[PDB]
Amino acid sequence: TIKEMPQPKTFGELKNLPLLNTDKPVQALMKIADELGEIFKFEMPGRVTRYLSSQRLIKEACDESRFDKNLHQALKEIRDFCGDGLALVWTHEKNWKKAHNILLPSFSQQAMKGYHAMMVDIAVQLVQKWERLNADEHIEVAEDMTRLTLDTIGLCGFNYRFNSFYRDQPHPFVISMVRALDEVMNKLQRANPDDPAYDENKRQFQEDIKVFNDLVDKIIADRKARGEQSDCLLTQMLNGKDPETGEPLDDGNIRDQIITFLIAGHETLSGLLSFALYFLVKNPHVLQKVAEEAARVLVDPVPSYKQVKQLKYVDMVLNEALRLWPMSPAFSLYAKEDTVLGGEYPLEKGDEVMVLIPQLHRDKTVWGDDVEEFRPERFENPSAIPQHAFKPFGNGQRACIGQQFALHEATLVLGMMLKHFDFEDHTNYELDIKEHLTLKPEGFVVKAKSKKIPLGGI
Amino acid sequence: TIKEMPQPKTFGELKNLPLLNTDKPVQALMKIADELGEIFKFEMPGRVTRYLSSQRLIKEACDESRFDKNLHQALKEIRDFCGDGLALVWTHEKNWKKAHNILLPSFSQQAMKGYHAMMVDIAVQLVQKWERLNADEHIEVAEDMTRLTLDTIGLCGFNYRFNSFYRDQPHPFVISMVRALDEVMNKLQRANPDDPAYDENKRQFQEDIKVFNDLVDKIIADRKARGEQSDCLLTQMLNGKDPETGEPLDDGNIRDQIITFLIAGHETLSGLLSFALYFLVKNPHVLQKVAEEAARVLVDPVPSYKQVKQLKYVDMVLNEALRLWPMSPAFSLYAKEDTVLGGEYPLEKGDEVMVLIPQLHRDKTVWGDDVEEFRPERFENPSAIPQHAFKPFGNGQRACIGQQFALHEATLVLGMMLKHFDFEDHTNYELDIKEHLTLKPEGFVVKAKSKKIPLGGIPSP
Ligand code: HEM
Ligand code: HEM
Repeated sequence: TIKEMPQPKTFGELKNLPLLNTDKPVQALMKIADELGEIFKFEMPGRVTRYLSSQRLIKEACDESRFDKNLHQALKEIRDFCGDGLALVWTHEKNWKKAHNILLPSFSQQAMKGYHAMMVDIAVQLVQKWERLNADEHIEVAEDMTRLTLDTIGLCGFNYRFNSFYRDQPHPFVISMVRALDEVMNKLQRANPDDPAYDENKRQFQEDIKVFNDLVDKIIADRKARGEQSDCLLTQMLNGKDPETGEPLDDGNIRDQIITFLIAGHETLSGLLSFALYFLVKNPHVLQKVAEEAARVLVDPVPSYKQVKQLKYVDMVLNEALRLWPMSPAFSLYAKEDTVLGGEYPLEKGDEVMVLIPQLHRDKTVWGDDVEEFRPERFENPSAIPQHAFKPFGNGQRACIGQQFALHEATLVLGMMLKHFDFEDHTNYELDIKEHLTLKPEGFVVKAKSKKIPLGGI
Repeated sequence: TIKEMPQPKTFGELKNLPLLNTDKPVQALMKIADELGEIFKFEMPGRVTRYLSSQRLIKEACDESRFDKNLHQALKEIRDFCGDGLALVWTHEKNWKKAHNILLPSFSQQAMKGYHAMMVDIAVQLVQKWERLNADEHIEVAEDMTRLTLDTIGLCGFNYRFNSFYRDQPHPFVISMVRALDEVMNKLQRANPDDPAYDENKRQFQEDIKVFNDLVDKIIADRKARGEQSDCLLTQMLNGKDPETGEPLDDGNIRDQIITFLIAGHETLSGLLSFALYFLVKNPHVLQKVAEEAARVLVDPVPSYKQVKQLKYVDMVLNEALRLWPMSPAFSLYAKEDTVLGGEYPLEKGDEVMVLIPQLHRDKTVWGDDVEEFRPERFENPSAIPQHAFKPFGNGQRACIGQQFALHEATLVLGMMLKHFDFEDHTNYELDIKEHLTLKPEGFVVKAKSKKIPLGGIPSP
């Protein structure tokens, strides 16, 4: 038969694998999408998927009656150290429904008002650290952003202080996480994954796993020393039952959820803050306008929940940064039944289809011709944006459970940053997106001149 | 009645050296003083000195008309990396008078009121660090005190942020300083100092010196980026003239003073704070009384200058810690002319005599029979203390120029510590005084339970 979809160059038994022989496979796939079109087939030894890049097809892919969430190989390999976490379970397994019903109350607006204080604590830590630098000292943006987001997720969801700011080096948990992610990404490119030559790598992987487990233990132990304090994730994990089955999460599942949320609740958020600061220093008029909104809204020494909710331009800037470079850049789906996507591409039952979020966010037929320009004003009227054209947090019931958490924290931190400092791109930094499955700017450095605004104690 | 001076066992060409083959030489000399008496002679290859331990002889040694400050071998070896600092120059030389007249205004009571804000800044940093610990986490006392004192001396005297709290490891300057000081202390005890086996050590020494110089440069550079701000010691060093000779300090002398003050204004102070906290956790009733006085006086979120000056019991505790274990434990003097010490020991022109401060502070004929007891109340009436019986900061013109600085900083920090926390000796720590020329407790760890008292803000301009 005649195929209906384009497909890039195959290399024999290696299929399309040699096309991802880079450190930036997501950007390589973005280039392939630029070449072939909205949808194209991609074959690797043992698996076949179809990459979607246009709103026309993705709005049908998000129809939960026709497609459901699939665990692409990256997630299946993350399961080795995250277990059956909330993000690594099929939508139809008991683990997902149980954990979802148990953990969803932890992200209500009341829990947001609760986490606000600790978020402000870590934000104050970051601002003070930047204030206490000497002259002619720069800021390693990604590093301090990871410090802040890790401390925040820890303190807010587990009442545990990582104290990343009291370390001149990255936290060991962060380093082990990055090593594990790099190992997963490399394992995805191995023709013969059971080759003995990879044994060394595998061994190192286990060491990283050890680190993770150790941290979990301490967190659990620390709880037993303090007790139930905030209505955090840990309280609901330990003392929480399913309103349907009446069962609480077992101990192994609790450990899995702990590692999963620790990893998820800080890496992508770090990427978001770094990208936002990059675009702000690269568009001076937007920088000035957001600084004006920050100085206008944030009037108290410490910002309040309502003040963060009134930072509309900060939210628009964050959403535009999410648009241009979604930190979690893709998600996979499978067809529940045979269907015809877009009325032009037939799909069988169980076929794999992956959404290339940056190319969806660059669909000119929906966004315009200025897709590559950082213009947050395009989020002025939220209803003017067509359906399913902006999907940085997933879709449907399997969407990011901490979307409100992440947006609130990032808004607060960026507001305080632009209130208390004025930033300078002292190097003319050329963007370089490093990939550990997720995207993050590497080498981004700026200088900050304090606006000398007092930061009191509350 | 001319007596013959005692002397411990001699070992041939090594003289009394084999008695000091320890890492705690000051404590060994204290034991020798307990055995032999008020005065005893001590010979090392190439040098001879006489150790004094009684108020009767030390009050004559502090007679500036008969004796002047001598640079003992420890200071001559410190000069290798501190240069001709204020503490390392003879009293009669032009360098000391010039540098003294230039730098003395930096320690007036007005300059203290100025430094108070930055002191409170670093103190808030320390308290915040301790509040943010998890349960079942102990406190490395000496490490955090060194953090605080280094950050404070930097911020106050050079407007430079070391940010010792943003490092889980000791600052590299502190590590190089401790290694150089241990090298001086060990070099003073080496039978064969030119033996090839020690060559490596010497090499390491030089590397440390590099570090020092590098830091100095940064400080200078940082000033040129900011300008004359807090009118610190650096302002007086660079833009300061002698009210007598009209000369400003040259550049090499400025670097020497920078390194000298950076080391002096924090090492001994770290030791003082560590010792005081030790004595407080080992005498719970004194701890409670000082905590109560702290809660009475410090009522604002951040303490003020007057509030620090109203903490008399904290000052008495600091002074008792200074008495029992003076962080700088000795100083040397030489006889201007031939004289008769105590009416019993003849001294020639230029003979060396060193004051053993801990034994002076343990002279029962002046302090009582409880010299070994931690009783700060003995500093209630300051006029009740006899003359020349308490010399933790030196004597005469060559006394500690930053004594007010050290006492104010230590009082403020200890007051805030005892206001915001309750301490627990969770290990029943057995005292161990580590010596790198200075004295400081090593291995001291405690736990802190917060009283959950709020802390205020600071502008940080
Ligand atoms: C800018 C920041 C973030 C971005 C772009 C992002 C993106 C995403 C995406 C695309 C998914 C869906 C993956 C899929 O369907 O295969 C997802 C799910 C998820 N996110 Fe995030 N996320 C962010 C921050 C966070 C934070 C702060 C948390 C904190 C708890 C979090 C926790 C989760 C979890 C647990 C899931 C899986 C939930 C489920 O499937 O039931 N994420 N996120
Ligand atoms: C508990 C803390 C301290 C103790 C026990 C202490 C002890 C001493 C002693 C015993 C001397 C006399 C040395 C001798 O006569 O050979 C001295 C001198 C000196 N100290 Fe301190 N000190 C302390 C803190 C400080 C501080 C905070 C500074 C800040 C600058 C400082 C700087 C100096 C200087 C420059 C001299 C030499 C002054 C001169 O000779 O004109 N010290 N100190």
